[PDB]
Amino acid sequence: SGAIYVGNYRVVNRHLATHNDWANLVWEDSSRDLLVSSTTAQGCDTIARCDCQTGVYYCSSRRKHYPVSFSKPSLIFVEASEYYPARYQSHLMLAVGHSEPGDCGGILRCQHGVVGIVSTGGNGLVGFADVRDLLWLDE
Ligand SMILES: NC(=O)[C@H]1CCC(=O)N([C@H]2CCCc3ccccc32)C1
Ligand SMILES: [Zn+2]
Repeated sequence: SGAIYVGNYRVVNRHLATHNDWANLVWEDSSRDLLVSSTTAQGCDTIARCDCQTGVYYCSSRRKHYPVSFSKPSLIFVEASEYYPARYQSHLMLAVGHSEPGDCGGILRCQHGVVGIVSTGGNGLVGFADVRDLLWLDE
């Protein structure tokens, strides 16, 4: 679990969005595993606007943060789960590190701010859904 709170927006993994997220829907993209909903209270998270390929993410299944080197956002094949059939997930970044299904939502940050959230994993890999291209989150 986990979310990004920026301005009047909440960013979550689409497969973990609640009834309240869907009732306050702003934008969603199944191919990216993202959903953004509106909030009443103001969020203070900062979104990175950069091309960093190193950062630190929070891993809830280890109660720890880990430093990572990650690939640029790209179209990556992801195996079927109870939430999606096997498909290409877009805007996904991979890195070597621990991740289990419950780790989805953990934030990846660089020195500029939030880069993305955990979305995939297994086999000693962790995949992050990028949010740096969503410029409208800042306005
Ligand atoms: N983006 C997706 O398609 C995810 C939907 C929910 C979900 O459980 N996953 C799984 C795939 C198998 C390994 C695994 C490890 C860590 C995190 C997530 C997963 C993928
Ligand atoms: Zn950065």
